[PDB]
Amino acid sequence: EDTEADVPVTYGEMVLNGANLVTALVMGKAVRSLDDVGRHLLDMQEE
Amino acid sequence: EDTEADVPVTYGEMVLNGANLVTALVMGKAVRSLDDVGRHLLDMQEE
Repeated sequence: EDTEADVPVTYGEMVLNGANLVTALVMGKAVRSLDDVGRHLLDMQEE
Repeated sequence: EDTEADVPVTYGEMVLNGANLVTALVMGKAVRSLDDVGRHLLDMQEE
């Protein structure tokens, strides 16, 4: 026995807030964690 | 009634910038001027 004691965590989530809305009700594809990808898609081409 | 005044500049520009470009390759979606129509439809979302 290591112990009888545990440290879990609480929930995670994602809600359609920033541009995920616009990509769902105008476009069809809605990227999970879009804006962190969407910036970095504007970041890689200048490296 | 001759010699009028028109635009010499050829008519404007559509570029697939970060509004389009993110939606372009990731979902395959394209919206002409996604800037305002994303903005306005985010604001009418909050009325």
